[PDB]
Amino acid sequence: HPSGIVPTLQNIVSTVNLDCKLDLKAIALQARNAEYNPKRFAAVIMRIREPKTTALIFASGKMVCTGAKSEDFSKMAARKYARIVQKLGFPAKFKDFKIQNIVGSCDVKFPIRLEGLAYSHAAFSSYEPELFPGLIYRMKVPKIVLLIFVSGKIVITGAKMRDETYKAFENIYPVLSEFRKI
DNA sequence: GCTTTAAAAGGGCA
DNA sequence: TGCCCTTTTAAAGC
Repeated sequence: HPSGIVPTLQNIVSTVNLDCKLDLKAIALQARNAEYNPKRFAAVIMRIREPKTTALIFASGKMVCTGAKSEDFSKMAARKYARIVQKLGFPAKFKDFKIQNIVGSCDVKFPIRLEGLAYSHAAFSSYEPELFPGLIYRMKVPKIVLLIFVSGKIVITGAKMRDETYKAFENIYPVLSEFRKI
């Protein structure tokens, strides 16, 4: 972090394979923290308080865990959901846990000339303020999307490893500085 | 409460 | 096919 700023992780999306068929209607009735409407979505939605997360549990045994603040917390929450399911009578395992997306944010503490930035990086930028206030920066190396705001606040998403989040930010920092709004 | 970004999982449907 | 279905999260401006 040569910039001296470390992006704060805000959301983690992970998946794990409980590796066994699940009866969603049965889980929905037995569990307390569950909501299920197959007419609306194919998953049983369940939430736990710590780590604060929301899981999407499918009949196939696959599961998505969202909302955690770190990879470890995401794994811890997913394991907690796996236990809830096991305790409900299913032979759940914890197969192929994988971090699918990491979302982070930081503040460079200086305003940015978005249009000027967008113009000099047309091949990576999308800036249509009338639709969304942030400039969409699609970085190719690492393959990460940064939402750059006039305030100097930045959102960095698309990473499967936190080093990608940090690297994309370090890569953008000198560009942000070049376009500092005086 | 909406807009925008990323990602995963599945059923529905044109 | 292809893509929305839903869920999470930050941001600024409407």
